[PDB]
Amino acid sequence: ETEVFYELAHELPLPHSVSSHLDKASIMRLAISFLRTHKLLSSVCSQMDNLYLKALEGFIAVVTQDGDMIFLSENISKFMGLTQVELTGHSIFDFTHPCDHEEIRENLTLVSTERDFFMRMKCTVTNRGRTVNLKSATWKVLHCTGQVRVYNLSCLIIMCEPIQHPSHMDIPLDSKTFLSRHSMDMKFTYCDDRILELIGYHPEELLGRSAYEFYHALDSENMTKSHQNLCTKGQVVSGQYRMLAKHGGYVWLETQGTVIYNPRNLQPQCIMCVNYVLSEIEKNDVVFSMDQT
Amino acid sequence: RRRNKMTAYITELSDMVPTCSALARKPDKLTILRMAVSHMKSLLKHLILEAADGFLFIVSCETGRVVYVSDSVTPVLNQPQSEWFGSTLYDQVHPDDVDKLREQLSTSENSRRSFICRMRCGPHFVVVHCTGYIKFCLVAIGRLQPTEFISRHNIEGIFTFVDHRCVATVGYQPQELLGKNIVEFCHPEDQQLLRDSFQQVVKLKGQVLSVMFRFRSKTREWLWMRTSSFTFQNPYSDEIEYIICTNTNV
Ligand SMILES: O=S1(=O)N=C(Nc2ccccc2N2CCCC2)c2c(Cl)cccc21
Repeated sequence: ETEVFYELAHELPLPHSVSSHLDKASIMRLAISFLRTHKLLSSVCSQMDNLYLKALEGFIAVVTQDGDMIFLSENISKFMGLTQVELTGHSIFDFTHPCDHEEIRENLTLVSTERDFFMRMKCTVTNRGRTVNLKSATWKVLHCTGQVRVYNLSCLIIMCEPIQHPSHMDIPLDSKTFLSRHSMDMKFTYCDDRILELIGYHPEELLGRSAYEFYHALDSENMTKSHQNLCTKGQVVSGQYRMLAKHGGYVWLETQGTVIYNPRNLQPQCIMCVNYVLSEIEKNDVVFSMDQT
Repeated sequence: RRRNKMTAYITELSDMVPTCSALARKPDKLTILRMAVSHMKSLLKHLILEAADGFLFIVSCETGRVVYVSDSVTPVLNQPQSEWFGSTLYDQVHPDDVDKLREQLSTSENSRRSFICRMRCGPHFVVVHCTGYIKFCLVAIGRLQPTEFISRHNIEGIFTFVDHRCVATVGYQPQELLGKNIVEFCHPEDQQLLRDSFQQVVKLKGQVLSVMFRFRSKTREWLWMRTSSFTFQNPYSDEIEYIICTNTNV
């Protein structure tokens, strides 16, 4: 009875502090999820766990075709407040924003197997490192990049990385990165000084300008989606895009955009963007826009 | 229901344990649980590689030499472990990324690390997202991820953007087209047709129109050109940002 149910908890890949404390149904759920994850690992594969799990800025999620999160990495707690035992075996739709359930579904199916999306998940931890009850759960945006794999069913194996809020940030900021503030139409309202030392624009001559005029046309589609995502979920990470340099040429960039809300009236105030300069000025002899003259 | 979900959990545990599923009579709850304890007491590097094509590596903070590199560096970069072992990160990275590398490998001020750099694979470089911490050493995982020319115009028709392929399609430098209106390079007969197309693309916001006119080249010959254009709208304010044209010869 209790003693044999207490035995499976010890034998689950969990510490004895958190395993010896769950109910019988949770033990069954975790055991079944672990066995399904092992059955899939036997398919994908034909100590150092601390290094791999600690050096990750996200968590690994193996979700079945029906939405069952049969595997969730431990560090998920560090990023979500909701820990491994409370979420493993449950449906992804029961802990994700309903306005993203259709996209989550159309990413769970199926012949390209690579998947890259943004999804909003329940988060019950604050920036002070203190975990909060599920009733006070915010929506945290997660960039999920992974693959769909058929085995014996289909599974989505993704890495979900949170997008760091520019205010509460704790990562050496490369000198090859600069900050910028925008309105909701992505027009410059503020820029950092380093843009002069990286791209060549003075922060004054960019204010009031539409950022849609300062990047290469070949990226135009790939930016709109970002904006839309940044406007639909409040956070996005763009792809590699070419921003037209000041005196000719362009510079490669990757930008993490975050919608900032006014703390007193809870209205969207502006959009803060951390831009990572990925190269020096390429094709500096070639001019593209009218501002390069 | 509690009994229905618990029974479904038990029968699913029956189906997963092989030595239990091979049985004819489904054993009682006490037996299957003991048979499951015995199955588990008898018995994620690839999960990271499957998810984001990442590989782990430990580099020294002072010299930059690697003190460990996982075998996953071969699937992600087509490079042997012998190519990475005994070498520094500064050799496996684009020359224009060493300054950025130092500012991430410097333990003077710091701890977490996150940066992007181009690593050599196979003179081809691929973009790698490196996330890790300090332990000095850096424990981090690096993961992976001319018949026409495109121009952009204001509503009036002023070149505000021109790609380099124009120098082959019409023979003009990008600076020659920029600042001037597209109808200035149009044959006077077809000029009214070009303004009519620009009148519709704005009126048919989002829709794609197509006009075919004679474009004056730098050699001063009238090259017949189909310009398919459409208005670009801001995803938030729906403001017309510009008019994107793809001017194709003949
Ligand atoms: O002029 S830009 O090259 N275009 C930018 N971004 C941009 C433009 C249009 C649509 C969406 C975006 N983004 C929102 C978040 C991801 C990128 C940009 C930025 Cl955000 C900062 C500096 C310079 C430039």
